[PDB]
Amino acid sequence: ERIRDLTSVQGVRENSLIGYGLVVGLDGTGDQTTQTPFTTQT
Amino acid sequence: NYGYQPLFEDRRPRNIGDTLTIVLQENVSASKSSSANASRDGKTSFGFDTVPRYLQGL
Ligand SMILES: CCCCCCCCCCCCCCCC(=O)O[C@H](CCCCCCCCCCC)CC(=O)N[C@H]1[C@@H](OP(=O)(O)O)O[C@H](CO[C@@H]2O[C@H](CO)[C@@H](OP(=O)(O)O)[C@H](OC(=O)C[C@@H](CCCCCCCCCCC)OC(=O)CCCCCCCCCCCCC)[C@H]2NC(=O)C[C@@H](CCCCCCCCCCC)OC(=O)CCCCCCCCCCC)[C@@H](O)[C@@H]1OC(=O)C[C@H](O)CCCCCCCCCCC
Repeated sequence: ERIRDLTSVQGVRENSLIGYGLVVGLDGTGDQTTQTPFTTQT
Repeated sequence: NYGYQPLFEDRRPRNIGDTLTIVLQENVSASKSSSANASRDGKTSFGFDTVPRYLQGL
């Protein structure tokens, strides 16, 4: 077994990123803006 | 201006020159009350209007 397969380096690390966005198209099937006010506001 | 500007955010003020709208709608009301009272009344009486012969001494 390789060291890389069972060990991680101290400086090497991942982070999590989150964001809000909109998706266009969809041939319908999108959000119901009446029940999703934030969609129309954005 | 070359600054970055988000698309979906609520366009809040972010820098020195940014402008914001303020709705005052201020309403304050405070009240305070206090009271105290004290009444004392007394009235005593005593009279014979007729004294027995044996009690006339006192
Ligand atoms: C918490 C309890 C603690 C205990 C308290 C103890 C008692 C606390 C004390 C309570 C009694 C008050 C004392 C009053 C006299 C006194 O000292 O304080 C006066 C100033 C007031 C200060 C009081 C502040 C107290 C501060 C408050 C304190 C409260 C605590 C100075 C004074 O002296 N002023 C004085 C002066 O005025 P002037 O300055 O101007 O000169 O002279 C004029 C003219 O004198 C009169 O002339 C008449 C002829 O003209 C002549 O008749 P004649 O026959 O000769 O003709 C006639 O002779 C006569 O009565 C002839 C004969 C009458 C017999 C008839 C049968 C009655 C029986 C009646 C039986 C009574 C039944 C209780 O006598 C007596 O045997 C009297 C009976 C004695 C009973 C003894 C009790 C045995 C226990 C029997 C116990 C019974 C068991 C069931 C001449 N009378 C006198 O000389 C005066 C005096 C002669 C004393 C010689 C006799 C032996 C005393 C021998 C010993 C007495 C010692 C006390 O008699 C009294 O009353 C004495 C009353 C004592 C009662 C005490 C009870 C103790 C309970 C015991 C309890 C422990 C008076 O008018 C005037 O007195 C008056 O006006 C008074 C008025 O009348 C009567 C009003 C009474 C209303 C209730 C008070 C309401 C006041 C309330 C507001 C404050």
